[PDB]
Amino acid sequence: LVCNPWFEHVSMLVIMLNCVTLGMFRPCEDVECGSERCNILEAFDAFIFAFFAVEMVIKMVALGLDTWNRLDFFIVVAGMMEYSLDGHNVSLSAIRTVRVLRPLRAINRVPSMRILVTLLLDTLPMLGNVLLLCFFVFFIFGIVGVQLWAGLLRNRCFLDSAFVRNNNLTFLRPYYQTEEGEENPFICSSRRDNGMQKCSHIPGRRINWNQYYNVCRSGDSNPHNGAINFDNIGYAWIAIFQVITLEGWVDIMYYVMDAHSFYNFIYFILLIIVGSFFMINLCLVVIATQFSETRIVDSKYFSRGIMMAILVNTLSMGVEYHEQPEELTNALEISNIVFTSMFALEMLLKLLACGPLGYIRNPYNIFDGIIVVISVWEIVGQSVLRTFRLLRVLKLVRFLPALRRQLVVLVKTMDNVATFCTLLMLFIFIFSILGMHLFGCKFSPDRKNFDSLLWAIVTVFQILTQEDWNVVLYNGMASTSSWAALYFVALMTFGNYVLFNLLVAILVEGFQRFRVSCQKVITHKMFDHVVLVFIFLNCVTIALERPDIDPGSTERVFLSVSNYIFTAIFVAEMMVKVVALGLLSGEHAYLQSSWNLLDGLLVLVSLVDIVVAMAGAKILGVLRVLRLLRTLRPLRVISRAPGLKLVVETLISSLRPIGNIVLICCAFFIIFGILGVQLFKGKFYYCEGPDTRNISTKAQCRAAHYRWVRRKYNFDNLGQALMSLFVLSSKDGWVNIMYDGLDAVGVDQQPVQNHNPWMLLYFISFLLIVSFFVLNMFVGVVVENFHKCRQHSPTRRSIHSLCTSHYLDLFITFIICVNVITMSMEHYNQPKSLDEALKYCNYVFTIVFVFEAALKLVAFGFRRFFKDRWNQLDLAIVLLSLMGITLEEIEMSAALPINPTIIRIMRVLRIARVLKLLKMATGMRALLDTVVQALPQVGNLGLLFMLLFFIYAALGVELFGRLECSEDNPCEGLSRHATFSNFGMAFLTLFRVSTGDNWNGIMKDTLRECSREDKHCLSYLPALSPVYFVTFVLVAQFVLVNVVVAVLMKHLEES
Ligand SMILES: CCCCCCCCCCCCCCC(=O)OC[C@H](COP(=O)(O)OCCN)OC(=O)CCCCCCCCCCCCCC
Ligand SMILES: CC(C)CCC[C@@H](C)[C@H]1CC[C@H]2[C@@H]3CC=C4C[C@@H](OC(=O)CCC(=O)O)CC[C@]4(C)[C@H]3CC[C@]12C
Ligand SMILES: CC(C)CCC[C@@H](C)[C@H]1CC[C@H]2[C@@H]3CC=C4C[C@@H](OC(=O)CCC(=O)O)CC[C@]4(C)[C@H]3CC[C@]12C
Ligand SMILES: CC(C)CCC[C@@H](C)[C@H]1CC[C@H]2[C@@H]3CC=C4C[C@@H](OC(=O)CCC(=O)O)CC[C@]4(C)[C@H]3CC[C@]12C
Ligand SMILES: CC(C)CCC[C@@H](C)[C@H]1CC[C@H]2[C@@H]3CC=C4C[C@@H](OC(=O)CCC(=O)O)CC[C@]4(C)[C@H]3CC[C@]12C
Ligand SMILES: N#Cc1ccc(Cn2ccc(NC(=O)Cc3ccc(C4(C(F)(F)F)CC4)cc3)n2)nc1
Ligand SMILES: [Ca+2]
Repeated sequence: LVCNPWFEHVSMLVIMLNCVTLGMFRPCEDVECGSERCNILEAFDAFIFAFFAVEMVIKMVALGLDTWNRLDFFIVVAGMMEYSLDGHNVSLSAIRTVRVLRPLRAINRVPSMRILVTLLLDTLPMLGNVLLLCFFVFFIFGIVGVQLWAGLLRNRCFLDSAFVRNNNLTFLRPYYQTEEGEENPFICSSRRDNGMQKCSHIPGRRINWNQYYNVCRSGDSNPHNGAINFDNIGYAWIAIFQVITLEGWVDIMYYVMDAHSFYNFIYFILLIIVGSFFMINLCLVVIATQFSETRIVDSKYFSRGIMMAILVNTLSMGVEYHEQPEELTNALEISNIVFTSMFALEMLLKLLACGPLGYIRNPYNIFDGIIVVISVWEIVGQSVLRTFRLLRVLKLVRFLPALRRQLVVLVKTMDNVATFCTLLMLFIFIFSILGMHLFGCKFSPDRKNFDSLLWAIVTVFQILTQEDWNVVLYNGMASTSSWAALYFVALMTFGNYVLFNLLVAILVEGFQRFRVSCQKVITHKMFDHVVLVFIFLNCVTIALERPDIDPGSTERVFLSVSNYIFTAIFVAEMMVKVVALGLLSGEHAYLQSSWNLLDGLLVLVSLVDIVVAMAGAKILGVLRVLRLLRTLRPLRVISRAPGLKLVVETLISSLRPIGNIVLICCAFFIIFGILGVQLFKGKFYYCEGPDTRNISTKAQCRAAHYRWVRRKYNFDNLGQALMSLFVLSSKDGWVNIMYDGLDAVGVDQQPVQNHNPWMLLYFISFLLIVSFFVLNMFVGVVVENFHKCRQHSPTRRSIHSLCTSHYLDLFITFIICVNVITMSMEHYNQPKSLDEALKYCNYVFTIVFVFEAALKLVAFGFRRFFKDRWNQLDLAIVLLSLMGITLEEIEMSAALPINPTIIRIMRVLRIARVLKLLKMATGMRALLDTVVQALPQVGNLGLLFMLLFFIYAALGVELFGRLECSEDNPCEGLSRHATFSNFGMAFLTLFRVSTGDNWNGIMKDTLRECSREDKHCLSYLPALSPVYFVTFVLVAQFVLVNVVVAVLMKHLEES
C-alpha cells in the first residue's frame, strides 16, 4: 500500500495526467460547457479527483493524524468544495480556478525538486531585512507621489462653458484629444502649476477649433484606462512597481513633467538608484552570503592547414545578402565543392593510416565523419541540409584546447541548472493555466493574449523577461479588475526570486640646465592638481557646445578662443614633460607608459584641428571627423586622479578570466547571425498604409499608392543580423523582432500574422543561450575577485526609569505606525470629513512627540541628551512639525501672507517621521552599513560612471544633435523629452538608455534616412549609430556590475 515505491509511481502518473487535461483547456470553447470534448475532459477530471481522494484515504488510514502532506489535503479540500458545489450557479466559474494548484503535487513526488524547494523556503526567513527596506522605499515614494501628483493626470484641455453655450454649437468634442483617441491623451498643465505642456501648445487644424481648447481642468479618466495615476496609495504602488522594473518608466515620468513640473526627474532618478539598483541587488547579496554559509597527418603544419581551411569556409557563409548576383551564388557553391572535397580527402588519409576501428576510437573523428557524409549527401542529392553546413564550425574545438576547456566548464554548470529549470517550467505552467482562467479570451485579439496554452506560455515567458509586461498589465487591469495587478506582481516577484537562487547556486559551486628645472616641475606635488583644474575647465567648454549657438554670437567667440588657449596649455604641458623625461630614448621616457601615449595623441589631434581650421578649402568632410575626436579630451582626467587610474586598471584586469566566455558568445552571435540571414533575408519588407489588410504583394502595394518599406531591424545580411541579434540579447524590443520572424512569408510578399509559429524556437533559443553565457560571465568576475581577495533627584528619577525602559520605544513605535496608516488614507477628492479627522490626528501626534522630547530632556539632561544623534533627529522632527502646524493654522485663518507652495513642502516633509522607525530596525541598519563600508570602492566607480556619461553625452550632441521629429518624419524613440539638442538633454537621454527603457527606439531614429530637402545631413550616421549605443550599453552595465561585486565581496568578508 504505502510502504512500496510503485504506489508513488502510480500517483506520479496521474499527477502528470492532470497536467495534460489542464493544458487542453480552451477559454472561450470550454467555459460554455457545450462541446462533447469538454464533457469527456470533465469526466477525466472527475476520475482523477476520485483517485486523489482515494490516495488520501489510504495514506490517512496508514499513518493517521509535514508541509507536503498538508498541501495534499488543502488541494483536495478545495477540490472537494468546488466538486461538491456544482449545482449553484453563483460564482461557479470563479471557483474552478482552484484546479491550477494541482501540478504543485509533482513537487513532493520528485525527490530532487523536493530538496530544492526546501532550500528556497528555508532561505526566505532571512530576507526580512531586505523586505523591510522594500516597504520603506514603496511607502516613502508612495506618499511623496500622492501628495504631489494626485489627480493631475486627469487634466485635459476643455472648451469654455460660455463659448459652447453662447455660440449655440455642441458638435465639437468636449476636450482636445488626438486623432488616435484616448490612448494618447494630451495632459495639460493647470494654471496653478508649471508643467511643460500647456493648452497653448495644441497643434492647429490640419475651421480652427483646436485653438478654442483653452481651459485645463480635471477630466474623468487617467491614462491607460485608469491604470496609471497617483490618486491613492494603491495606484501609486503600481506606478512605483512598474518604474522599479525599468519597463515603461519614462512614460510615467513624462506624464508628470507635462502636468506638474520639469524637475520631477529628480524623483525618478532617486527611485531608480535607490529602489531599482540598490534594493534589488541587495536581494542578490543577502542570498549569496546565506547560501555560502549553508607521420604527415600528425604534423603540426597539416593541422594548421585544416584549421584555416575550416575558418575560411565558415566565414564565406557570411558573405550572403539579399540581392546576390547569380555569379556570387555560384561561387559559393563552387567553393562548397572544394572545401567538401578537402574534408573528404582528409577522412580517406586518416582511415588508411588507422583503419575503421582505429578511426572510430576517437570521438572527434566520428563527429568529423558524420559531417562529411551529410555534406556529400547534399551534393549528390542536388534547403534542409544547407542549414546543417553551420555545424562545420564545431570542428575548431579539437584545435582549441583553451576554448575546449571552457566548454566543459559551462557544461558542468548545466547539471545544477537543470534542477532549477525543472522548477521554473512547472512555475511557468501554473501561471500560464492561471492566466487562461483569469484573462482567457478577454483581451479582445491582441497577440499578447491568454487564449490558448501556446500563447499563454509565450506571454508568461515574456513577462519574466520584462518586455512590454506593462502592456499586458493594462489589458489585465482593464478587462477583469484593477486587483489583477497581483497576478503580475506575484509572477515577477516569484520568478526573479527563483532566478537569483540559480545565480547563487553557480557562485557557491564556483567558490567551492633647463632640463633640470623641468624635472623639478613635473615632480612637484601640485603639478597634477594644477593641470586637473585646466582639464575641468575644458569640460565646461565642451558641455557648453550645442548646435543652436549662432556663428556670430559672443558665446561662439568665447568658445573659439578658449579652444586656442587650452590647446596651447596642453602642448606646453606635454613639451615640458617630454624635455624632462625624453621622448622614447630613456627608460623613464615619455612614451614608456600608455597613459602618456594617450595624452600625446590628444595633443596631436588638437594640432591637426588648428591646421585644418587654418585652411577656404574643401576640407568639410575631414573637419567633422576631428570634431568627434575632440569629445575624448576628458579622458585625460583618469591619469591625473590616482583613484580613477586604479579602478580603470581593475576593470581591464577583470576581463581576463572571462575572455574565453566572450569568445564563445561572439562565435555564437555569428553562427546565429548567419542562420538568421538564411531564414529571414528579404522577408522583412511590408506595405505601409491606412488600409493594408487587402494588400498581399509588393505589386499591389504600388497599385494602391502606398509605400513598400523595410524594418529597421532585419536580417538582409550578416551586418544587419548582428544588429538585430544584439537588440534581442538586450531583451528590449525583442518581441517586435520575433513578430517579424513569425510573420515572414517571402520576398515581395506581405507578412501574415503568426504565419510560421515554429520560429519561436529560433528567438527563444537565442535568448536563453545568450542569457546563460552572460550569467557565467558575472560568475566569472565574482569568482576572480573572491580568489584574489582571499589571497590578500527623587521626582526626576521616576521619569528617568520610564525613558530608560523599553516601554517608551514601543509606545513611540505604535504612534508612528498609526501615523503611517493615516498618511496612506489621503487620496484625490477625499471628503471634507476625512480632512478634519486627519488634521485632528496630526495634533495628537505632534503633542505626543513634544512630550517625548520633554521627558528625555528631564531624564538625560540638556547636553547629554543632545549628544545622541537619534535625540538630535527627534528634536528636528518636533521642530519641523511645529512649523508645519503653524503655517497650516495661520494660512487657514483670514490672513494669507504665505504661498501655497511653502505649505505643500511642509506637508510633504512630514514623511520624515518614518526615520524614527529606522532606530528600531537594528537588522536593517546593519544591512545598510554594509553599503556604507563599500563607498571607497563604489565611490571611485561612480566617478568612472559619471565620466563615461560625460564623454558619450558630448559625443551624442555632436552626432544626433540636429535630428528632427515631425508628422512628415515621425520618430519612435525621440520626443520633446528625449533629445540630444544640448548637453543637459543628452545627459537625461543616456540615463534612459542606461536603464534600457526603449533604447532600441532611439537607435531607430538615428538609422532613418535624411530628407532630400533638408541640409546638415550626415551620410554615414547609420553606420556610426550602432557602435555608439552598443559600446555605451556594454560599458555602462559592466561598470555597474563591478559596483555590485564590490558590495558583494565586502558583505562576505564582513562575516
Ligand atoms: C510594499 C507594499 C506593496 C508593494 C506591492 C506593489 C504592487 C501593489 C499592487 C496592489 C494594488 C492594487 C489595487 C489598486 C487600488 O487600490 O485601486 C484599485 C481600486 C479600484 O478598483 P476598480 O477597478 O473596481 O475601480 C473602479 C472604481 N469603481 O481602488 C480601490 O477601491 C482602493 C482600495 C485599495 C486601497 C489601496 C490599498 C491597497 C493595499 C495593497 C496591498 C498589496 C500588497 C501586495 C504585496
Ligand atoms: C563640467 C560640466 C559638468 C558643468 C555642468 C554642466 C553645464 C555646462 C550644463 C548643465 C546645464 C546646461 C544648460 C541647460 C539649459 C540650457 C538652455 C539652452 O539654451 C538656449 O539657448 C535656450 C533654448 C532655446 O534656444 O530656445 C541650451 C543650453 C543651456 C544654457 C545648457 C548649457 C550647458 C549647461 C550649463
Ligand atoms: C566576419 C566576422 C568574424 C566579424 C563581423 C564582420 C561583419 C560586420 C562583416 C562580415 C561580412 C560583411 C558583409 C559582406 C558583404 C556585404 C554586402 C553588401 O551589399 C550591398 O552593398 C548591398 C547591395 C544591394 O543589395 O543593393 C553590404 C555590406 C555587407 C552586408 C557586409 C557588411 C559587414 C559584414 C557583415
Ligand atoms: C557582435 C555584437 C556584440 C554586435 C556588435 C556591433 C554590431 C551591431 C555592429 C558592428 C559592425 C556594424 C555594421 C558596420 C557597417 C554597417 C553599414 C551599413 O552596412 C550596409 O551597407 C548594410 C545595409 C545595405 O545593404 O545597404 C549598415 C549598418 C552596418 C551593417 C553596421 C550594423 C551594426 C554592426 C553589425
Ligand atoms: C497602511 C497600509 C498597509 C495600507 C492599508 C491602510 C488602509 C486603512 C488604507 C490604505 C489606502 C486607503 C484607501 C485609499 C483610497 C481609497 C479610495 C477612496 O475612493 C474610492 O473608493 C475610489 C474608487 C476608484 O476610483 O477606484 C475610498 C477610500 C480608499 C479605498 C482608502 C481606504 C483606506 C485604505 C485602504
Ligand atoms: N547611476 C545609476 C544607474 C542605476 C540603475 C540603472 C538601471 N540598472 C539597474 C540595475 C542595473 N545593472 C546592474 O545591476 C549590473 C548587473 C547586470 C547583470 C547581473 C546578472 C543578472 F542578475 F542580471 F542576471 C547576473 C548576470 C547582475 C548585476 N542597471 N542605470 C543607471
Ligand atoms: Ca523595454
